[PDB]
Amino acid sequence: KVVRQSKFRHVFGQPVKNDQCYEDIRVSRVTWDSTFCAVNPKFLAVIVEASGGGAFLVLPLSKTGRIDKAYPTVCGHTGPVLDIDWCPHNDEVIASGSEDCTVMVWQIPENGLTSPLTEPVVVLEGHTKRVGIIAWHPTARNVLLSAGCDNVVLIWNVGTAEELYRLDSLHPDLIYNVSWNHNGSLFCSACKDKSVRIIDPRRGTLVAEREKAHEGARPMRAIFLADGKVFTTGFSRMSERQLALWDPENLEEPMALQELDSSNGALLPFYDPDTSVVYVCGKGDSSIRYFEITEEPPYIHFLNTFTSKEPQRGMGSMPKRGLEVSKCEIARFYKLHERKCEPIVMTVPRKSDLFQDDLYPDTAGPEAALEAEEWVSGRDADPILISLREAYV
Amino acid sequence: ASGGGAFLVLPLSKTGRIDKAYPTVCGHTGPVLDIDWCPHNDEVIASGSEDCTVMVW
Amino acid sequence: AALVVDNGSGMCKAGFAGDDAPRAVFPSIVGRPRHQGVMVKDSYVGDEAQSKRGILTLKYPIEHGIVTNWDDMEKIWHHTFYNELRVAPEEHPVLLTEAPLNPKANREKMTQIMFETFNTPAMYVAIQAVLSLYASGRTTGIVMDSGDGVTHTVPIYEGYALPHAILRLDLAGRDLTDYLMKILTERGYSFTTTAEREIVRDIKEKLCYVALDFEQEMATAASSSSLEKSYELPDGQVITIGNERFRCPEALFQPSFLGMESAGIHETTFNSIMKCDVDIRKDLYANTVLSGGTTMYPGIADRMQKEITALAPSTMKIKIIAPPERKYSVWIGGSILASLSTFQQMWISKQEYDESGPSIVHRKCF
Amino acid sequence: AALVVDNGSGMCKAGFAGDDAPRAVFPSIVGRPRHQGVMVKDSYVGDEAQSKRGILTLKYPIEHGIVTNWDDMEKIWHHTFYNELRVAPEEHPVLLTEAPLNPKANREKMTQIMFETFNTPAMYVAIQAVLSLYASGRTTGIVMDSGDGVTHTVPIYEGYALPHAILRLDLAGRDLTDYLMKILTERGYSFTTTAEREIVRDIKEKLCYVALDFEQEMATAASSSSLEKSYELPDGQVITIGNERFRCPEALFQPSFLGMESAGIHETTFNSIMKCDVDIRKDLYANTVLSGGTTMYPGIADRMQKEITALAPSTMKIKIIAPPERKYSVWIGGSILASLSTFQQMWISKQEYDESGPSIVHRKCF
Amino acid sequence: AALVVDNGSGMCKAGFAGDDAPRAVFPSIVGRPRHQGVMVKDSYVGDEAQSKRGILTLKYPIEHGIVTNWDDMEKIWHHTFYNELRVAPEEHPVLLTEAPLNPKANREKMTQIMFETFNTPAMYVAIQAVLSLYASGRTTGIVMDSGDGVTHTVPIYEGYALPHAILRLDLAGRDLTDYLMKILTERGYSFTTTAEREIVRDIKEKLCYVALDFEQEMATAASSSSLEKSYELPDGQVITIGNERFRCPEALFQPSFLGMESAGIHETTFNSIMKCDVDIRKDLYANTVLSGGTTMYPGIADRMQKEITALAPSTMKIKIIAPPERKYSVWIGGSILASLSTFQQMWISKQEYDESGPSIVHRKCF
Ligand SMILES: Nc1ncnc2c1ncn2[C@@H]1O[C@H](COP(=O)(O)OP(=O)(O)O)[C@@H](O)[C@H]1O
Ligand SMILES: Nc1ncnc2c1ncn2[C@@H]1O[C@H](COP(=O)(O)OP(=O)(O)O)[C@@H](O)[C@H]1O
Ligand SMILES: Nc1ncnc2c1ncn2[C@@H]1O[C@H](COP(=O)(O)OP(=O)(O)O)[C@@H](O)[C@H]1O
Ligand SMILES: [Mg+2]
Ligand SMILES: [Mg+2]
Ligand SMILES: [Mg+2]
Repeated sequence: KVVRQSKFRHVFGQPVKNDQCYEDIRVSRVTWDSTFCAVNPKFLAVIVEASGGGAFLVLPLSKTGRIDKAYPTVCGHTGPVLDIDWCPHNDEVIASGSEDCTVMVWQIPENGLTSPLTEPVVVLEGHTKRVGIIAWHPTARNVLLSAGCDNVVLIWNVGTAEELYRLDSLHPDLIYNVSWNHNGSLFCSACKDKSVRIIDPRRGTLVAEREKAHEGARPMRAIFLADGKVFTTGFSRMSERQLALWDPENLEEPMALQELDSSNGALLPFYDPDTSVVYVCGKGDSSIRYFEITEEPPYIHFLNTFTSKEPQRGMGSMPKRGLEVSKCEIARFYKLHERKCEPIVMTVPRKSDLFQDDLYPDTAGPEAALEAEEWVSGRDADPILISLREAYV
Repeated sequence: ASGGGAFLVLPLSKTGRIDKAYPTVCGHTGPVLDIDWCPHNDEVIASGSEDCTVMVW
Repeated sequence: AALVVDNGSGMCKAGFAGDDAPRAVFPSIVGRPRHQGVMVKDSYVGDEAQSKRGILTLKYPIEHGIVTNWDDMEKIWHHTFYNELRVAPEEHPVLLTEAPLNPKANREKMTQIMFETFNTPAMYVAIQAVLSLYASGRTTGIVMDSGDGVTHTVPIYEGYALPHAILRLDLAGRDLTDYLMKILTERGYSFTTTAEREIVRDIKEKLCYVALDFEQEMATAASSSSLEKSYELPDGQVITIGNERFRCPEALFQPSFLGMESAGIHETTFNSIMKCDVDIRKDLYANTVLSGGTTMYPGIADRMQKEITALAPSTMKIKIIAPPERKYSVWIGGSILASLSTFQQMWISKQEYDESGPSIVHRKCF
Repeated sequence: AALVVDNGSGMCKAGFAGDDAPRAVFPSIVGRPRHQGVMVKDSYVGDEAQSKRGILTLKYPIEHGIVTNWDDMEKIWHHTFYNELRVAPEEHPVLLTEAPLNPKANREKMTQIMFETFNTPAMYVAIQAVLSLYASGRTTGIVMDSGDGVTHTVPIYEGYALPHAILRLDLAGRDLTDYLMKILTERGYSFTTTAEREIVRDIKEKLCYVALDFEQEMATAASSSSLEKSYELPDGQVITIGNERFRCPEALFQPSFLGMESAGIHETTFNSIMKCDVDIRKDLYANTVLSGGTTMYPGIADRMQKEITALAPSTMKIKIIAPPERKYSVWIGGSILASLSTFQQMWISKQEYDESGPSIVHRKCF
Repeated sequence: AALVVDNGSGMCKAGFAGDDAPRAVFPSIVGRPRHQGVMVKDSYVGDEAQSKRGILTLKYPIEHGIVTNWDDMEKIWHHTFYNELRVAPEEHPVLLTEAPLNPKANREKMTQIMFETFNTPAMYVAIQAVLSLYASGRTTGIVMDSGDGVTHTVPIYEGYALPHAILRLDLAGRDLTDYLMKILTERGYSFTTTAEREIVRDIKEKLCYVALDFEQEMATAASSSSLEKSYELPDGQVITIGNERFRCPEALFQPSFLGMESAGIHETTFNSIMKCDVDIRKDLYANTVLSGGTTMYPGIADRMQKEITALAPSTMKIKIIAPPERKYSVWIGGSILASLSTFQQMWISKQEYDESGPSIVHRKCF
């Protein structure tokens, strides 16, 4: 009718109190545009500035307030750490890419770190240039993706330190990001030649490709959605930041194409498949805009914008298993400043204090669906769904 | 009520101007919607409120 | 088809979004019979109360911008939807207007009545001073809105409001009507009833004006009969008034005529500009927008220009913008806003309000 | 028998050196009649203006620590000597108090009036922050003196002042009174006159407090009636306030409530310590002294302790010293100083001033 | 077509190599809104922030020569290339400038952004003091560069720099602006917001000067009105200042006015020459070059000549070289360097940086 039917038109962001923040954290000073922050329902990982080599700060979620300057960090890389990603099936396992052209997988003790962690579980050596892209497989166990600056994508089995697949002749220029699809059979990628590519790793073929998805020369991002579409952020020829929805079955024209502003800094999309809400956080921006991706035109529907007065250097997002369901919380973002990590709570205003069934469907669980040996054979499975009603208090 | 919900119970003899700080029955966290005295007990009253609860006093 | 309803202390302007003028403009009054019926309806609203006011006691549900009786306030809204506009309120989104620094308790009752009593599908509440700036095609300027209940000065710069600089004056049209009734007794005419308030208000809207120099105008009225005007009462009796024509609007600039300690509308506007940052005062001096019915006196813009020029520095350019349709500027700005494509994201649905409450209305609105 | 006069923007505290409390405490106001006398004194000062304020226009000669009218400033001093203390000023040496970083032109007028108008035999001007440190028996510590006009943070170490680290906040008691009037209109209570400003100030001194956690207190006030208090107006009418009790003092920690760009009193104190040498900050953290009437809110010391602890390093011991008599710490410290035997060398005689001028007052004083 | 970007703490000077003046000179500020928009861009850079500063909170991304926020530092560079010069940075080699004794971590971030974020084909970072010596046509002399953030004294002899004799003074243009705001409150003018910082900086650049003899100037200002100047604020209000004109730049020679323990710019320059070898001090006394906007006060060269002459031996010839374009000496010396033929061997290609890293930038550069 007059108002478009939705549940998230009034989602508002709220930063936590100062005692619930993480101060005195020397956030990294790397120009590479990653999230710098990786958070699971257990620990908070922030890429920090190490005096020598590379390191990132792993600290429990309870460890709030000012952090000791001599707090033990995960300092194992000889070059600055570029990307970090928690394992979706193990809250104590995190992979890290650095400028020393290697990927290291770490095991964090349950109570955190008491002494600095220098030796990892496995050192994955296969890239010739710096590794700035890391993405765990959503369903297959111990399957990790890494994409370096040598324009090659590698699929690893962390359990055996083996290289499952090498995809070198598919990206002619610098790779921006790599995002798996829902079940984990395909992954999309944005490249410096303004091309968005959909690739099947187990067959080494190019499923689909759209050349010049965005006309500008500034970086792009491309992520897969739950329904099987591609949401992209980029710049137009007039240096205007854009959002675009793509149908992989028909990439002639984008389903939607909206312009946001004319600011710099890449737009990092944070997709929530349970709510079909994409949170767009620009590097150097002070605002967070969220959009709802539906089937009704114009498909991309602007919800609202959380505004602040401090520009964000990084941004982490808490998965569904760590959110406070009893308070109608649908997203929590750990905004990184230059010396502080400030959690921001996204909440759906509801008069009721009971459990909201429509807000919290079954989310992906911490239990893997397949394994590395079964996924190589060609098996495809959906992520195992759990319930969030048990988390209600 | 400034916050939550309340209803004023005053004896029938208590006529005239009522004190602004006169004690009220303010146990609800939301505004009170309906009140009803017990037909078998002139000192028991039930109240419904926007906090989705029914309190008997 | 969105509805734009502008409820003031004296008049209720209502119509449809996209039009140029309100289709329904009627007094916001409720009249009740004060005699006993002897020949074989207990309340009248708006113009039907104005035509039977000889046997009615007239009450304004809004006094000084404050709703004194919400039961009579619902009669105004029910009369607006069903009698004046003749629409079903559950089929049209309604854009409402609110005074500056409006209490949240007042906005919650307005939102609760629209969604629960009239069952409107969508709703939004806009600030009246912002809508008056939409009608003039500006994003910067200080709006001096003087209606029937209260006077406000709201500075806005580049689309940003300065709430700490918003000043209020408990002196508007209804206080000038009561002052005209008082000084009309000095001439021999006695108006006391509520039905005679509407007669004096009609004398004020037709014969009163603002003098450029008050003391010179008082001297001209004392040595000549050129300023005298006649007015015909409903019963055919004709009255004549002289200096009361410009003495009544003079209370806007000298509130001491009413025993008030506050400053005039010219100093209230100047003091509101001085509460703003020094770097935006120059644009506020050149964009002083007048709004409301109490700004419809002949010669009020030249007097406002002269008084602020005497207060402001000599290098500032004082420019009083008084559009000829500023009596409906709030509604016209609402009809402009409710028709924009960028505004359709501001509607608050009835389904959203039932599950979330008035918290989504305190956000989204200002 | 030396006199100790503590003139502030709001209250004037006077008495005799050696006593434990000021003998005369009256508002620093001058009231003038705003009506016409019809039955067969053109100004009132202090408590006599506070008892006739219904027919007076009340003005403060000091605004934001700046004397706006020296004619009314001399009325306060004449009312102090002859009406309150009932002494002859030409027989007692007077110890005056001055704000930190006081302009020399302001100190010269103060010294000139005391010697030429009142003909005092001796005189001395002391810094209010230093006197507040005498009252607590310390030579090291940062004094946060918040009165009625302005707020200052003055660090002192081993009897040495650090003037480069003195910070000022144009936000004190009078700005909280004006903000309380603004948020009381959101509840249906209209206070607009200068006589009603003294009523709102009395509501603030009796019912306002500082919340330890502001957002938690807002949620408690929104779901309960336990935080609501009643207040009887001079005419018997009773008003009831809820969250306005802790929202008004919250502007001290969030000046953005007043549209101000500055920082709260907790960050102003922290920034003043950070402007000092690193080797003295440890003693300033453990000796934070509160002074003035604006520091008399219940729970302001625990909130000040909680906020500075979040800003300071974890190894520093934050200790807020809030004596229960800190409303008169400036006067008490002056009565202590004017009685010391090592102070009689600091008096400036009237004979010395007539032959030398204010240059001997700029020296000797700080 | 090589670009020459001169990024300082207060101003950003950019242009093309070969020209005689920077084409783009804008403030290095980032402004963000501090009010809520009420009418249907989250940051402003440079002059677009200076024109809307009334509703913005202005921040300098560089403080004391230290980048306090690199996200806002990139907004300055993006505004330089795309809004001021309107060029594509991937098509022009860019010559950057760095402060003396610049930390390598600061140069690595500057190089990493120009190659990865803006994708410049070539790049080079030069020392600001060496460029200021190119603009005057000298290979020997000590340059006293005083900008908005910090003051440096860099001795250079026959093209060889002496890093062990480079002295630094944490006192430049921004500290003088904050000191002028403090001593203006002594005259009755309150400037507190960041938007009023830019107003006081404009008063400083137009009315301030350096007195040859400070005590004689303080005596002339105390017995005459010849040194008083008026200044019109953006809102048309005119303020008058007297001795604050030469007291504010006096902090350059007496840092104790700011509570600082360091020595003045004259003793800092003399101490930097005495740290050099005895055989080169003679040419340094005769080639003292001034650079920066803080050296643009009227009479600063004669005062600098008078003070160093008193410190240096009587047989040395003190010669202060202050070119009338010394506000842009760093950029001019960069436009001269990037135009020479012997400089094309100093460019660092983007391909060389991607395969080698910042190690080739630590070498080649000084
Ligand atoms: N031509 C006029 N001259 C003087 N006053 C007028 C004129 N027209 C209307 N008014 C006055 O304006 C007041 C209300 O105008 P309006 O702006 O509609 O106020 P509100 O918004 O409170 O309804 C009435 O009291 C009326 O007396
Ligand atoms: N108990 C109290 N609680 C809160 N505020 C108070 C209290 N007592 C006094 N004040 C406030 O303190 C202010 C003046 O205190 P004081 O330090 O005496 O001012 P000054 O130093 O200007 O004379 C007044 O504005 C008054 O509102
Ligand atoms: N004519 C002038 N007189 C005095 N000071 C000036 C003048 N012009 C500029 N300044 C000051 O110089 C400072 C910046 O000069 P500049 O060397 O260009 O800065 P930076 O090199 O650090 O960007 C500013 O703080 C400004 O106040
Ligand atoms: Mg109106
Ligand atoms: Mg005081
Ligand atoms: Mg410079």
